[PDB]
Amino acid sequence: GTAQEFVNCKIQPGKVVVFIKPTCPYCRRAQEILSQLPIKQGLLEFVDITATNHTNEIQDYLQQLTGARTVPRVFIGKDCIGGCSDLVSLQQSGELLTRLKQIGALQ
Ligand SMILES: *SCCS(=O)(=O)O
Ligand SMILES: *SCCS(=O)(=O)O
Repeated sequence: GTAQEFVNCKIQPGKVVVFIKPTCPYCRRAQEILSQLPIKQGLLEFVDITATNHTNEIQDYLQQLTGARTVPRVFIGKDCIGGCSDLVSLQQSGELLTRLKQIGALQ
């Protein structure tokens, strides 16, 4: 369906969702950071925004929803973390782990 549906359907409280595209070094780094962690299977999802041939529309909606159109676009539940640098900052400070504990996402 619509870009809004594609995105909103995926974002869920308690779940880590990262919108990505192919050929995206920062997407791969975001994936590495999050895949290291003991997040429960099913509560981490990487979403290829190009797979339905509506890349631009999806980025347009991400821009509307979050203020930026770029991937990776990282969500912890409904919270938009932002991009890769944002995620790195949280990982390093320990805030990523604390947030995952609070929302019950660990295995
Ligand atoms: S909003 C979720 C739609 S679906 O994935 O069940 O098809
Ligand atoms: S994670 C994106 C690369 S960097 O800004 O953290 O150097």
